[PDB]
Amino acid sequence: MVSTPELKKYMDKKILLNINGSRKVAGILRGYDIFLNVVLDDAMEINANNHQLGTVIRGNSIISLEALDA
Amino acid sequence: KKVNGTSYKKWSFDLPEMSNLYRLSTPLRDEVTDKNYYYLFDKKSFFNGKALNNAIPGGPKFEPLYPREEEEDYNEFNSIDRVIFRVPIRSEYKVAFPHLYNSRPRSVRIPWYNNPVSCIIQNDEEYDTPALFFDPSLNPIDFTLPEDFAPLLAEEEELILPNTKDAMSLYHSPFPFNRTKGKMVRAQDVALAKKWFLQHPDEEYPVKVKVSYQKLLKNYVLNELHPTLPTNHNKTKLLKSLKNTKYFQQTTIDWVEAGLQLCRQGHNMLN
Amino acid sequence: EHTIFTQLKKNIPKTRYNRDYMLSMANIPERIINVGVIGPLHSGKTSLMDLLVIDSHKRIPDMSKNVELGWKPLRYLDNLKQEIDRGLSIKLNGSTLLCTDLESKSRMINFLDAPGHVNFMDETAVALAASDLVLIVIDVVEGVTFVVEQLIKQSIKNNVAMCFVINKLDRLILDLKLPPMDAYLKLNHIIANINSFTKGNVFSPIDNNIIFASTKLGFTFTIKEFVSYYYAHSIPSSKIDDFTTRLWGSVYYHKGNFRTKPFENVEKYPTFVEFILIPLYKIFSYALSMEKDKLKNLLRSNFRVNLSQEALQYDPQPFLKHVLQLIFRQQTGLVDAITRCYQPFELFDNKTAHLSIPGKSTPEGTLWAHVLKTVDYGGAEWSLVRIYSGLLKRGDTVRILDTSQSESRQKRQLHEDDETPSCEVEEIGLLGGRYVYPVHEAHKGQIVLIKGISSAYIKSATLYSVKSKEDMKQLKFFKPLDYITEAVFKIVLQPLLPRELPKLLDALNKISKYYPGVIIKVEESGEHVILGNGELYMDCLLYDLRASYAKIEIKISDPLTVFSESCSNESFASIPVSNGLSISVAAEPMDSKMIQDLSRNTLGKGQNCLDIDGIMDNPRKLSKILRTEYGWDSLASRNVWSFYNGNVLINDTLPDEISPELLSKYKEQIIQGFYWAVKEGPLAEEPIYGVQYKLLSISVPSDVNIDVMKSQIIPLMKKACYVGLLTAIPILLEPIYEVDITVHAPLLPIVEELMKKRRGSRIYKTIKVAGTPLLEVRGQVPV
Amino acid sequence: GIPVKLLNEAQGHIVSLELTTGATYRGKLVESEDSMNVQLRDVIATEPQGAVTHMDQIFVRGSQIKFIVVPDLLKNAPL
Amino acid sequence: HSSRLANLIDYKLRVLTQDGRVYIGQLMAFDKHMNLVLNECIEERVVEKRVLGLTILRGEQILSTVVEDKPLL
RNA sequence: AAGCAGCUUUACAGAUCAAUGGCGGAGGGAGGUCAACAUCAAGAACUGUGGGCCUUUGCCUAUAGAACUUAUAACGAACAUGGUUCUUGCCUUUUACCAGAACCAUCCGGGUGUUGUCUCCAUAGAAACAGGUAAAGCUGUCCGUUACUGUGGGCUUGCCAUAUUUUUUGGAACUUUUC
Ligand SMILES: Nc1nc2c(ncn2[C@@H]2O[C@H](COP(=O)(O)OP(=O)(O)OP(=O)(O)O)[C@@H](O)[C@H]2O)c(=O)[nH]1
Ligand SMILES: [Ca+2]
Ligand SMILES: [Mg+2]
Repeated sequence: MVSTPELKKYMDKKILLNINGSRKVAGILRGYDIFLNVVLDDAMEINANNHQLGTVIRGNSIISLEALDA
Repeated sequence: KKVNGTSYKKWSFDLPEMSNLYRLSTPLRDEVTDKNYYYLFDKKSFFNGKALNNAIPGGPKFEPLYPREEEEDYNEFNSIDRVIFRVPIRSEYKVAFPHLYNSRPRSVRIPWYNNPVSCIIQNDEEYDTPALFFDPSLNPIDFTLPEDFAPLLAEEEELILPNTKDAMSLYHSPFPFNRTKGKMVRAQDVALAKKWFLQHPDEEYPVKVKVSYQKLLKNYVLNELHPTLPTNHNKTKLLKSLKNTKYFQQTTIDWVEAGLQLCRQGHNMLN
Repeated sequence: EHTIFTQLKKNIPKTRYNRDYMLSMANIPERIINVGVIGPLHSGKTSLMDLLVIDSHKRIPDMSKNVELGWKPLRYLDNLKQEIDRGLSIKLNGSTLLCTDLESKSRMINFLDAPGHVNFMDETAVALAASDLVLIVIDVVEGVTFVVEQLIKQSIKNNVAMCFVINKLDRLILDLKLPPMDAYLKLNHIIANINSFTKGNVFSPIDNNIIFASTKLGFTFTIKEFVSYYYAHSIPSSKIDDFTTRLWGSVYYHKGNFRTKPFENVEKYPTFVEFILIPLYKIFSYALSMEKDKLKNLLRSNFRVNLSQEALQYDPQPFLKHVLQLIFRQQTGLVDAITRCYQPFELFDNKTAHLSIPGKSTPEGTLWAHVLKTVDYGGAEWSLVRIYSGLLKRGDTVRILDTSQSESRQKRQLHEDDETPSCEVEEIGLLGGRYVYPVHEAHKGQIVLIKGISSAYIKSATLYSVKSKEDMKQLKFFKPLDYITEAVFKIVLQPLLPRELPKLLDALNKISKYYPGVIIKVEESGEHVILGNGELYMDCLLYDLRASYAKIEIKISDPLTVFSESCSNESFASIPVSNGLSISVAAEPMDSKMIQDLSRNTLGKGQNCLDIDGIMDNPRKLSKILRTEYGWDSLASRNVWSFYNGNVLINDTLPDEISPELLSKYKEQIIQGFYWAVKEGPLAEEPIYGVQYKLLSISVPSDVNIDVMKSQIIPLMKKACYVGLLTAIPILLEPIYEVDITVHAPLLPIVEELMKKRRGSRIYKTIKVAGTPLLEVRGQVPV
Repeated sequence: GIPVKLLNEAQGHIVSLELTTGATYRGKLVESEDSMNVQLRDVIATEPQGAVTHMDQIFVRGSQIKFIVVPDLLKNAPL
Repeated sequence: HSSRLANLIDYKLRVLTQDGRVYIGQLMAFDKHMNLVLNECIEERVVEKRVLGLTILRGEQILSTVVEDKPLL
């Protein structure tokens, strides 16, 4: 299943990340992988306190990724 | 395996035997096969010529299907001061496009339009030229796999066989030779010379031969135009009802003996 | 007497797949695909459609034992009696079939089969405006001809996907008798030829763009189909997608290794010949010549193909067809190329932008469908409609607007009861070739037949139904349809008995409906005028007029033409003509490049292009092109009032500088005169073509009422264009056909003798059709 | 196999699913895959406590997909 | 092998899952990953019941299978 | 496409020598210039079967079987005569004739099915019994190998072999409360 999915329409777009452990962070998806690992710029986690970081997310622990703006 | 039985109703042959019959039958079956040869010289164009009272060159002539043309309306429509003469509408056009180039066409059938231009290459002189060969008439124009992987027919080495040159030849020949199977006909049902007058004659033939070509077409067209169908009830057949009685018997004799008897027998009846 | 049609619904042939499951596919707009099959004459389009029709069903009642063996073709879509007798495809027809690709995903596909003869290009245009994808079918003997090139251009211009079928591969073996190497170089020559006309898009067999077929012998294959059949099992799973890219073009196999160049001591063949062509010829050579008991073992051990006892008694041509259809399973690989050959996200926006005005969205609550053609299907009249939005039910009341009425309605919306009439939908059906399958409702994206619409339009319609009023601002209407050729050939008619004229009029309307490329005119003297594409087109028209629609006799004419009127030089005298209006118009020839672009309807060149309908809206963008491209004066370029069918009207006058608001009230009254003039002419009441008009001086009387002044300007501007043209060395123009000739090579001088005997008839190009004993000759002949 | 192509023939319709996480979403399908990947629009997520939510676009995992639900009319599809 | 799974084809069985649910319904398909598809599904968490329809449960989620009833005709 | 196992039979040695289960069989096989009967041109076109409407014809819907003959249309890749009625030709009348049409016939031939008969070859076999039609193991009984094994043939087969991220070499283990 070497065919990676099509996140190319969302590349350089805002994201609403879903991850393991009830973790969420916002960032612009810069690149994708075969395994679903992503690269986020302007890293800002979702606590209520949002700390900016400015991020290479791991693939397997993530569950899904949403859009803030449609 | 070659015929069904002594009653001699069906036959079934093989490819070297069908080639040999096809080679022997060259002087009687030599004919032009491709369908574009018969352009404006097939049945329906003869039917359209008959129905329009127009004469294809080389084709037969008939009486007019609608003989009364004396009725005439004096109208301004087809007046020659309106008409642009630029191309003479020669009579081959009236047969090729019958509803366009005729005013008032009746009893006209729609012709077949075209066939693809045939590119069949075959030679007659040298039999030793291969089946696949360039004709003098043609335009000239990282990763490894496991070994023992081959083309799926790499086991047979050649693609030209000694009989495949004949097979191709047989493939393009007309009925009955493009088949290896069939039923049997009566000897008078085989029309051997009929394919000669269905073609164009020549230029070098004298006029006596070219008239005979058109007379044989004329009977051919009339047989196709007026079919008489057999009726399904009539299976009574004189010679079978006659062999039911006491009075007739069977034997087997020579043909020359049977015919010399009928001369003696018919001379008694008339006397 | 007219068609061969299954009238009885119980006699509709049973389908292998379930019908109701296929109808359940219609709700999902993505599962539906529309394919149109186009090509030149006798390329095999109808017999390509027959392989798809035969596999879907189980028993077809019209199929004879003669066509079932393979001696004669079923011609299932050649439904009409005239198509059976001419032996040609004259009318568009199709079928709706359930098609399953290589991964067993089923797709509902509506095929539309177009006629390939050149005089029926209007039938191609109905198929091009209905199809998401086109199959362009080529003949491997004849090659990429000039008719092929035009079909390439029209699909790019219609923003549809094109996928190629190279047909008649049997002629490359049995007829031309080319060795397996030369047929590779032949096929290479054609695929190299196709890419020369398709720009930025490459066509290659590995891409699944190009399908090899032979529809007489009954097979289609793609390389990706053929490897998944017979080569995928022997080598592992990770290699099969990498192995297939090495099949096409200059990469070699000897004992497990792939390299681009021949080995030292190995017979040197490419991968396509070695793995595909030479086994294909060993199918042909051994089905003809090899002993049946020896042949039966090879087909069992190499293909898992088992021969029954019945097939062993077959004659050689039905035996060759039977084995090839037993090796190549179904048309799955052709189905698989359609799916990957078309992504709707790229083209469905640009395709509807071409068939109407470009706009942002459809609200999709409303029904919005497109009537394409009125058809004489079965024993009744139907309408062939592609639906673009909404849902259509049997029993709806829908607004039907003819597409000649659409352009004025499109101009009104940019600035209450709808004038468009209403009609009931009486019956809905699906195309089945020789039958209609009744379905109660129709959904977005599927092409169906509707009874009850035909009376409301002549050629085309826009079919819409709304519940709001805000969508009446939103809605977009379809253009008139570009039929690719133009009706020049002219025949004048008159009924033989004068009392039969009421029956001729009812027939000439249906012929204006069922034949979308025909122009029926009525002259002033009572004679009727028919216009069409050629001899064959008239012959078919005149047959349905004599035998189908009116059972009357007609007096007709010799073949004629339509003429046009031009001028050789500018007007010298500049005479004013008075009806107290004083109109003075000059007339000039246009440039040889200027008229050149108005027939194509593209304006400018290269980098900035202007459509002919949008030519008035941007004045500043227009004069920028008119000055930069063609080098006109600036005084003309800002003052171009109108463009017409070949001609132009340009303002160079003094009182527009003086009193423009006086004359701007009159430009709609003037431009109705300029249109009513140029449609006729001064010479022979023939329409004018290629003349540059300048209005030099205008004088208008004082204190006269405007409503009577509307009536004066129209026949006087009509006269000033006449007086402007007659002072300009008027000339008569003549259409000229282009000629495409396939001929054998030693008969080339004889064809030159024919071109010399005609008048204005020169030849241009003589193209060696490579690997054949045939030439292609391109020339021009007047109509 | 029939378990993988049976989902690809359901595309366009709505299907329900089960997670190893335990929560289920429901929505009309946009794409499938050989991994048992998913792609829907307009999901209706529902946890075990029962909290309803909205999710616009969601791609799924093959291992995390527990048990899926297919359309009932797709039971007459041939294998 | 795979001879045992095909002989149960077109049969109603009870297949226990790793989570503990036992869905019941006739067997439509089987795959090399232990993927099975079923028709007429009824889950039993335990005194309870659930109505789903057609389901295709994965090979990871499965624990075992045990046939409840013979093949229907 | 080999070997191994499964599957089917097979020459078979068999468990049973019961009641069973399957495939064959109730008139062996191929043939005949043998015969009787049935059928062969029409909504692209066929009978039968089940349900419903109407109260069987009809109609609608479900379903099985469709041999032969037909699309540049037809049993015949062939091809003749006669009659009537028009319209013609030649012409002293009738016959015998000229040559076009429309409608009918006759004649020479053909296919498929069924039963019967004849010829040659084979044979023990249960090809035995009884119900009936326009036809048949059409139906009941019935038997031949015989349903669980071992040797022999063939495949419809196992998919053809992945402990290191989406399924089969484990992110499991264990504890505790609330009802
Ligand atoms: N040699 C050969 N001839 C073919 C093949 N396929 C079709 N033909 C012939 O080509 C001719 C064309 O028949 P159709 O199938 O109707 O082709 P078509 O292009 O749809 O016809 P038109 O629509 O009129 O252009 C027929 O005589 C066919 O027998 C083929 O694969 N090989
Ligand atoms: Ca195929
Ligand atoms: Mg066609």
